[PDB]
Amino acid sequence: MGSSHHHHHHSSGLVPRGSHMVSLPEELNRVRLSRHKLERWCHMPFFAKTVTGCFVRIGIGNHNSKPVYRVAEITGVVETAKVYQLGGTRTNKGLQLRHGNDQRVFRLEFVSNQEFTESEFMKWKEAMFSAGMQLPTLDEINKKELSIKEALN
Repeated sequence: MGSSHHHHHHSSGLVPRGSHMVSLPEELNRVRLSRHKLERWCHMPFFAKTVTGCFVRIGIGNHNSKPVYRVAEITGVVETAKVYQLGGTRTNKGLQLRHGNDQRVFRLEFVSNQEFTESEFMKWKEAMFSAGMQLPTLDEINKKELSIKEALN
């Protein structure tokens, strides 16, 4: 039909249909994960795969003067040597978020629950651009948003 079996022969290639690239924070908002979602998936099984590729709204700089939030791509879940206090879950893990090429671990607690903006998107865009990394395609976004609904439901 559409998603029927696993079509995985992608070492490199040209994706059809969602062949264009995400240039809207809105599409990044459907694949956007908030800490609330992470919180509820915190106790769940291997969600790390599902969240990998999806984007989270992390705030870096949000503490001093202006609420600075940026788009960060989730690159897996790593463990921390110290469990933190979050909406009541207790977890010693984090995701490896990435802004362009900024691969860094952030705790669920630093994550936003608000929506993305053009300012945030463009800032991530400049990070990816400055990294030489390409923006994701709408196919990926589709696969992520679909994976999201399968994770929650």
